[PDB]
Amino acid sequence: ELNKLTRKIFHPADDPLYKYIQEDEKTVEPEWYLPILPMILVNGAEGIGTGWSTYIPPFNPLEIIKNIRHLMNDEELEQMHPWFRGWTGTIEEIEPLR
Amino acid sequence: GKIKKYNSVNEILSEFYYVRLEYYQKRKDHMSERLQWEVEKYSFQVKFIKMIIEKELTVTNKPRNAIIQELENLGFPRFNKEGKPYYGSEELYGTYEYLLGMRIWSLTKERYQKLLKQKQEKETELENLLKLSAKDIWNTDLKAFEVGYQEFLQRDAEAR
Amino acid sequence: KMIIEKELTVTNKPRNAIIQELENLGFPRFNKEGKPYYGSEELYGTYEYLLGMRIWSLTKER
Amino acid sequence: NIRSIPNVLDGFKPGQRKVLYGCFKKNLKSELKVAQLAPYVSECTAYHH
Amino acid sequence: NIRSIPNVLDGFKPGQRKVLYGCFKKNLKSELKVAQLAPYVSECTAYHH
DNA sequence: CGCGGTAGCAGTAGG
DNA sequence: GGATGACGATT
DNA sequence: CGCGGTAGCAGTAGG
DNA sequence: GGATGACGATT
Repeated sequence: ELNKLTRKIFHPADDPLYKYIQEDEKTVEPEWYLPILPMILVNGAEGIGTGWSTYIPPFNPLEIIKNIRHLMNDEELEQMHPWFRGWTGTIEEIEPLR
Repeated sequence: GKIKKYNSVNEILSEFYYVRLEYYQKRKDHMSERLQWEVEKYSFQVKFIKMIIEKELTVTNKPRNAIIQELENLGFPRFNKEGKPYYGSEELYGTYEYLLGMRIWSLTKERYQKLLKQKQEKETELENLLKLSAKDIWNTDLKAFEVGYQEFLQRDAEAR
Repeated sequence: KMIIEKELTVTNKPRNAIIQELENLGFPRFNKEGKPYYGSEELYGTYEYLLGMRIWSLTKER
Repeated sequence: NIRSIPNVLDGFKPGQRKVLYGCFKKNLKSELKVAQLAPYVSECTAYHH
Repeated sequence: NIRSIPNVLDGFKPGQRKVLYGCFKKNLKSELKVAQLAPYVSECTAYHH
């Protein structure tokens, strides 16, 4: 089912805004949804295609919101690091992007 | 929709941020328009029940054509399925369905009062909305998501 | 018909006072299935089949 | 590339997005089994796979 | 016996009958793929298999 | 009830 | 220093 | 894209 | 004269 938190991230009010793809003489899902915070950084992704590949690690939502506030206030962003839910390990940066 | 390789996390975050902001302004604007449309709809429904109560307008008998004429000669605008009005005089032009369509119930004082209340409330909404910037609304959504997120973490830790 | 001949008025008159009139004129109630009731909830049916009807009905054509 | 690589803005691959759009079309506040939700979404999102 | 042997009157095993009942609930005058109809029927006929 | 095959990319690990 | 495998949406 | 395992009965076919 | 398999809804 839907997590009670889902409709808090993808606000219903924005639904009318998105451009809905027209497929098979019938309307289908939008090109993209626009959550109140980037989700691609919350969950990340993995994918293999043709010519291009992709891996993006998860990040702590709180950090993301902090930086969103920073931008909202014309403030310098903090640098973020991979974060996993309920994970009890340690992560150390070795080189930018590593 | 142009495949792109990001060199930093904050680049991603930013390119999201801006579009989002724009769509918060956009969102507010749309909600505004829609709301105004609603207020007009309600208002004219009220003018319609009222004009029927005061006996200034009679629908009993009088073939629908002759009624339509009266309606558009009283200034009543038409309304399409979306909710957009028409005052120019099919989906393009809208119909009077928003006023002959309403359940006979409406014509009872109680339903009338409920209608009024709904109108007032709609206007209140409109006013509250126009009194907010994009960043404001965005912020509200954010804090709501903060509460919801805390609860979420609680639940997730609870089930593991 | 009773509304056209002006024998019955629904304009204003709080729904209770209307119901009373209806059941005092002999009008039976109707539940969701379509079964009537003349005894005077799903068991007893409502007057929805008559106040529910679209204002359209009140035009000679309807 | 389209079906494997997500869009920067929501972080969705078209499948996922179809799933969620489907869950929004329907009132998914009450659960149902996956083997039904999948076909449902597929139907109301023009999913040819 | 119930799920394998049909009833003399319509000649249906409960699965089949659930399928048809489902096709009656919905307006199946316009086609849809099997992989969707099956889950649909299952959902609206309390099919636990 | 359950198992298996293939594409496509980037980087890590194993010998 | 070349090979094999993980990851994931689709056949 | 696809393959495989098992129950349960009545009767037919294969060595 | 005993064994194997077909059929079908379900694991």
